[PDB]
Parts: sequence; C-alpha cells; structure tokens
Amino acid sequence: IVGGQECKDGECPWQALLINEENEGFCGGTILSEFYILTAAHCLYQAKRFKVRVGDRNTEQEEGGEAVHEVEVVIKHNRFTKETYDFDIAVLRLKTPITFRMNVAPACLPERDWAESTLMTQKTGIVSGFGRTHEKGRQSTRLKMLEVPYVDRNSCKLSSSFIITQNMFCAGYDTKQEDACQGDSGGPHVTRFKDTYFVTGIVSWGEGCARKGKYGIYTKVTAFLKWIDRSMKT
Amino acid sequence: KLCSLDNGDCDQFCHEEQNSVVCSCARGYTLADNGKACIPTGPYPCGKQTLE
Ligand SMILES: C[C@@H](C(=O)N1CCOCC1)N1CC[C@H](NS(=O)(=O)c2cc3ccc(Cl)cc3s2)C1=O
Ligand SMILES: [Ca+2]
Repeated sequence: IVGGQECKDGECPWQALLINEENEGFCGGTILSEFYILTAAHCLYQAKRFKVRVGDRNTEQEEGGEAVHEVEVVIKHNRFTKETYDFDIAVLRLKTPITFRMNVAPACLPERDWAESTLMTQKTGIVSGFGRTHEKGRQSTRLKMLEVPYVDRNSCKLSSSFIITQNMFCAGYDTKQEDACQGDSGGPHVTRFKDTYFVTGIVSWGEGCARKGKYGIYTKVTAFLKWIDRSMKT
Repeated sequence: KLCSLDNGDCDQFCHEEQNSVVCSCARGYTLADNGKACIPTGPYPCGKQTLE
C-alpha cells in the first residue's frame, strides 16, 4: 500500500497473508468463514508450497493473536488466463478451522444486485495489505489500509494499455500518490455500509504503483457470487 | 422511491417486490421483529471490526 494509514487494533480483521517456505508474504487474501479464504488465481503461480497467516498486524513482533493454517484444497477458476488476468479469482479450503478473536473475523459476502446498485455507487472502498510502500521499495512490516475512490468505467478504459474485461473494475486516483502495490495482490477490497464491511473486490493488477493517469484494477467479486457459493460447499 | 430512498430504511440488503420494500441480511444475521434491522446470531459476526 502506497500512502494510506496503519490498520489499528481490530480494524482489518478479515486480512489473510499467503506465506512461502521461508515465512515471507507474497500475496494477500480475505477471510470468508472459518474454513475459507478468497484470493487471486494468479497468486498460485508464485510459490510451490504455501500456508495462510491470520491475526497479524506487525511481522517483527508477537502480538498474541497470530495463527498459521495449512491448505487442504485449492479451487481456482477454470477460465483464468495469464495473458489478460481475466477471471482472476480462487478460493482456499483450510485443513483446520479459524478460531475468531480480536483481529480475526470474516468480511460479509453481499447479494449481487444490491452490491452493484448500492455498494459500488458509494464514493469509496478500502484496500489493505503488507505490500510495497513505494513502487520500487520493500514490503511493509506493518499492515496498511487505504480509502480508494470508485473510478468511472469509461475513464478507466481510456487510461489503460491493457484490456478491462467485464470481470474487472477500477479504483484509486488520477495523480494523488496513493494506491495498492506489489505483494498486496489477492488482498481485500471492501465497502462500508452502516458500519458493516462487505467484500467488493480482490486486488488484481496495475501498470506500476500510483502512476499518474493510471488506476488500480480489481477482480469484480459481484460477478462471482454464485461461483464463490458453489466452491464453499465443496 | 422504495429501495432508492435511503435503502428502503433497511440495515443491509433491500429488494423491491410489487411496489413494496423487502429487507434481508447477510449470513450469520437474522432479520429483527421490525423487518428492517439485522441482528448477529453469535460471536464475531461477519463485517464487524473487533473490540474485545
Ligand atoms: C500490467 C500488469 C500486468 O503485468 N498484466 C499482465 C497480465 O494481464 C493483466 C496485466 N502489471 C505490470 C506490473 C504489475 N505488478 S505489481 O507491481 O506487482 C502490482 C501493482 C499493482 C497496482 C495496483 C493494484 Cl490494484 C494491483 C497491483 S499488482 C502488474 O500487475
Ligand atoms: Ca506479529
């Protein structure tokens, strides 16, 4: 995350972090329930064996809420394509259930029509992660969050050198120095409505980080609600 | 009109049926007696920041 603020105690409890063999983060996720994590399909090609960590806000100290979980099954969208990042979505089933507590809780899955007409027409969403703090910088040891405006679809299409499919949306700023970045991919995009937070997107891709005339591109979760429901039944 | 006027007074999901508003809630909440508010069924309901 470029810019934004630190998540304070209890503020981003649905954050998951995918960690490699060396206990290093390479992507994010969203806690959907005690057995399931939402992430990006493209993240799966970034490590041979990985685990999932929840309840962590500072990777340099022990806070008391941290828990590591092994993955039982990977469910990747079969229509995912590396050339365009279309259908960039996957669900992970964990071997043991997540025990909810301070800093460990799920985000809500919305219904499609209400989310599209009411949530995605709000001024902003919230993105979060342990990714780079500057395009060429190193990964953050602190969990960060950032408020990002929804961007007009036509403007987004004009600004992009790469195709924006019906399965993607845009968010962020034209020139202001605030955006998601490398390592945040697969992480939560959520929208607040009357003090309840609903999943609205998955951190997907971007031409650099916080570049002028460029936006952040997110998987459109609302196009995948029946798909997500099927995956969570097996 | 209806769901377009302040979310039909619903806490969460709003749906229009035959010139009338119908409210509903995310999984883990039950609709209150007034047919509008959403009440958490148990500890750590979805979408809430944690405080204790
Ligand atoms: C243009 C895109 C890319 O390589 N594509 C190829 C496949 O088709 C989609 C685009 N790209 C180039 C570099 C970038 N990698 S990144 O720095 O890890 C990254 C930056 C960034 C910014 C905002 C968001 Cl929301 C996500 C990401 S993540 C990235 O995703
Ligand atoms: Ca820690």
